[PDB]
Amino acid sequence: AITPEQIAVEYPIPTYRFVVSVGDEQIPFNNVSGLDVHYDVIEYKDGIG
Amino acid sequence: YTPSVSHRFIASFLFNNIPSPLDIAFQRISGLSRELQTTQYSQGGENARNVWLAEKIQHGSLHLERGVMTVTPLTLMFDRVLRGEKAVYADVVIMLLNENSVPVASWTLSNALPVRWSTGDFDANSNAVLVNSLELRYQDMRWLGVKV
Repeated sequence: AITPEQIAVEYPIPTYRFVVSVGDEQIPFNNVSGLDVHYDVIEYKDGIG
Repeated sequence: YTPSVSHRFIASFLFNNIPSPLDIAFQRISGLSRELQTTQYSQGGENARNVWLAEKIQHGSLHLERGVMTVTPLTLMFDRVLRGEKAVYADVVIMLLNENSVPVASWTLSNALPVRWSTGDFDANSNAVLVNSLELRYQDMRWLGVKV
């Protein structure tokens, strides 16, 4: 016995229902991708390990 | 006419006519060269030909590279000369070996003088073997063998 309110709180969300706002206007889209964040790594080694 | 490869070789140092058995393995030995120094002379009415006049002969230097290892008689001689002690000479025989460890070509150097010892950098980011670089200056070269 699982109530719909439980699903809205505990279950993971699917990808297929979304709304996209471009500027101050909303436009229907079919696919949106690429929202990734990347960082570089700076390293430093010394003689004593 | 079969050519010879350049990655199998051996060098022997003789100190006071006594060979050093621990100083035969080296990572690299530079090539040996001889040059006949000449000056070009031009005549008065000769404007189409050249004349080259011979002079003394110049020998090259001997460079070796080797990793850091246990102290050997070659190391002790180099340290003594570069510590300010009396200069000493050594005789070197370079041999190019074939598949049966038979020297097809050999070069002998008379009265080689240690003049430089150098070592590689201590790099914390490197993956390499610490390598010593030695250079000697000799008096005369003359080769023996069936190949050259």
